Amino acid sequence: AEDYAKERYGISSMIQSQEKPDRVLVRVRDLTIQKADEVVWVRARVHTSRAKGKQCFLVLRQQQFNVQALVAVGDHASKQMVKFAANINKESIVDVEGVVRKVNQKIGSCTQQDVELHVQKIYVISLAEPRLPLQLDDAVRPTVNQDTRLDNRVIDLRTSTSQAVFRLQSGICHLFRETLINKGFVEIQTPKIQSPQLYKQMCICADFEKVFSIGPVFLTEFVGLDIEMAFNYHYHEVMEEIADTMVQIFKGLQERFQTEIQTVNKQFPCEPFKFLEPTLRLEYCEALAMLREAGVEMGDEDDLSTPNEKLLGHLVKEKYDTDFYILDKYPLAVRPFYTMPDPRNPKQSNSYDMFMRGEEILSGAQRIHDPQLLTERALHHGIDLEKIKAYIDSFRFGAPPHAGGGIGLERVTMLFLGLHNVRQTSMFPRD
Amino acid sequence: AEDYAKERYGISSMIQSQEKPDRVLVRVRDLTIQKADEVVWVRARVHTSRAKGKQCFLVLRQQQFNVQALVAVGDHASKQMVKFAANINKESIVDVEGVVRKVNQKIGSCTQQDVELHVQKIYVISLAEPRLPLQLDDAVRPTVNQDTRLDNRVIDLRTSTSQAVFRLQSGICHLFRETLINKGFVEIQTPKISPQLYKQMCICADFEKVFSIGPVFLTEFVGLDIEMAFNYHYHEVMEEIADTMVQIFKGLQERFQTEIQTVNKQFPCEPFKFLEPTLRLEYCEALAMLREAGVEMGDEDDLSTPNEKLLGHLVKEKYDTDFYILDKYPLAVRPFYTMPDPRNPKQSNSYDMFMRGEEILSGAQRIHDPQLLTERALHHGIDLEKIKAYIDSFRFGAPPHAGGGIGLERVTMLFLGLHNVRQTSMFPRD
Repeated sequence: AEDYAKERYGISSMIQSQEKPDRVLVRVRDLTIQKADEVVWVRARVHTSRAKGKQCFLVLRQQQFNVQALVAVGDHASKQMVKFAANINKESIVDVEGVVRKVNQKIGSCTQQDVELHVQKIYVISLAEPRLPLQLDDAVRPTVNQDTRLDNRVIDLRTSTSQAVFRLQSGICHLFRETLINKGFVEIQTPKIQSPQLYKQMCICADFEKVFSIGPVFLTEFVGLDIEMAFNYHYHEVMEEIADTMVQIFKGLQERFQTEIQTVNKQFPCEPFKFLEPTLRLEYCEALAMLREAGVEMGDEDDLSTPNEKLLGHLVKEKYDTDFYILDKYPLAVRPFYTMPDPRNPKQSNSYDMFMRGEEILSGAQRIHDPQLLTERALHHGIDLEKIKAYIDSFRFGAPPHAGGGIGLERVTMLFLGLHNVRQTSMFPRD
Repeated sequence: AEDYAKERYGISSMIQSQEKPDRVLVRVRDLTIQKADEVVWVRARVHTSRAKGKQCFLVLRQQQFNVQALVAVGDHASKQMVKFAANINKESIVDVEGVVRKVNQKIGSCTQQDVELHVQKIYVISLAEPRLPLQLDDAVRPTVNQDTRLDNRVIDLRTSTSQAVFRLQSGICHLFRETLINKGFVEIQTPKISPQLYKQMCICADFEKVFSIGPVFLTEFVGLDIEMAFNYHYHEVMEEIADTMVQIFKGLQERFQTEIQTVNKQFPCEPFKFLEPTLRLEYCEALAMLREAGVEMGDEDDLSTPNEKLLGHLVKEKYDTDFYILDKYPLAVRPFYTMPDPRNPKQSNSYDMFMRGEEILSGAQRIHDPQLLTERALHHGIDLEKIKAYIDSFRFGAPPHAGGGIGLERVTMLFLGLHNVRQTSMFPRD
């Protein structure tokens, strides 16, 4: 009845844009010592809460960042307000007005360690229902299984790890596009109703020259970042561009996303990703030699098995101190019909895979731009020419020599951070 | 022994990466007066050619740009070489070596008008078959039907108009992402087995500012989508969306002028107009405007297409803009997730945006409250059972949020004043 702090708290009216307050909401991550003794408004989630005596301690979380808030009986809060605060369901969103105060000793369990928020006002703007299916702290500790997490995506995506993973994942897309655009590339929009490659090659035959696409690829669905490029005389022109683009991504991530890399590292310990400048390139023959030295028995025209890729990747990592490299000149026999044969060594092909942490992320080649040869290769592979006639015909009115290849975003995210399986890098996994 | 030019021209071996020549191939766009009297190597398409006497003129095309080249009996080329050049099938790709020469009359049929290429060497690196299904000059004149042009896509995409259209379209995507990212957005990848559900999940998962680009749906177009938590009023988002479009329009007009002109030539279009900041009109104001024009409309009626088109014309005449916002549509014509106006309950916190009198975006503040969402869903006669998981995502705290999306082809088409969306779709299927 009496309570003096009544106007300073509670659950507020649903936000329906009835007003535009004159008010600045500061980000948790900007609660530093620079703001000491300033009054601020903060919107955050109630991560957790504890109360004793005349005090309520809260952890206020904004994504990756979190801060301590204290509600204490005095000039601002009544004991009624303290109690209200202590009872706010976890994951509720609150608007808090408080003074930023320096603390004598660092608040070790928060990202904002040098200050705390002394609450003068606190309103629940969105009340969470009491039954949390998942606890955020559980979800991030190095227990919560694949199942509940995948069942409760909205909750799991809130964790500092999840935020880090997908913010970085968006960083990969951004970096890929920007690098490609600055190299003169044009983004294209492939339909899905005839796999991304057919269209990219069409665009090359249509004078596009440098193209990329980013989109669903398919009963599994994933996200492919695809490159196709006309070149002057040698496919190494394209191979090198692709490798350099990967390198710009790794550079950019380590320069701009260090905070998220360190966040994921806290849950899933991983050595920083290593790469050379320029990229290491090895020929198939050298790989065969290395594997044989390790006592692996392999034919000169065999494909690399997964276990052998992993070993070679370990060998390369030991020998060259790199997690990223290109393997070039695969046997023509293991590659797809549209693959250009090697002109010096006719057993081999103008084709390449690239690997991260000993796992294949890209499989490209110089394509065959000549109708006759393409047809000849297709015949050798037993392909019915009738069902690929439209594809072959697209090269008959002049086509430039070209090459390309693509990556899977989730895959590249998983390997860069050294995660357990792609599911850990798919926002909406199935299943 | 008659042909002195034998080594200078011919059909070259198939490019199979058998060599890395020390050779720089210069872009046709770079052939200018600045390069006069330089020897250069150029790779290009034989767009057209003509021959008489001791001379062969070719138009060498490298995408949007083209240059005139001259093979002529002299120190380098023989009669034989001239004859060979004269017989290269159109659309073949050639590697040409030649000197850049200042010409005194503008070569007004080319983009490179100040210079021509005096050929010293010419090789076909890719020989085109003889009978083209489609002539490129026909497909760009204010002639070729939509029909042969969809059958022979690879050829059609080659026209200076297709090049300009799709280069600019890629530029739209770029500017859309870039602006949003600078405003702090995160790109998300939504599955296709619509993005709205998923965008709202991310907002409920504390991502705050998400966008997605990808296929939308029995037709498929490309969607550029935004969703954004805000502080107190959905105008915070509406403004961010409108401003993103402003950044797109500006960047196109700054950086894609030659491609805008290329399309203008084939399909005349007044330059696209917009205000800074974006014009916003409320529903009531639009009704008043339409009534003055003699249209009869109920207060809670949805804007018909003919009525949008008229309204667009009216705002163009009065405010001099091709882009505007209409705010506060009636609640009854909007989707169940649309938040009602807290002040006028017949209206809603919803908006459409228009380019040249046609709708490109339809957004609202969404309902981030489980109870109200459910009510509203009931009102719309939706089975709560089949949207259960959607509602359930708002049960654990959600911020107030708004969003809206555009169609890429549609926005390209309306910016350029084009006739239909097929013109702006790279791979159409009827």
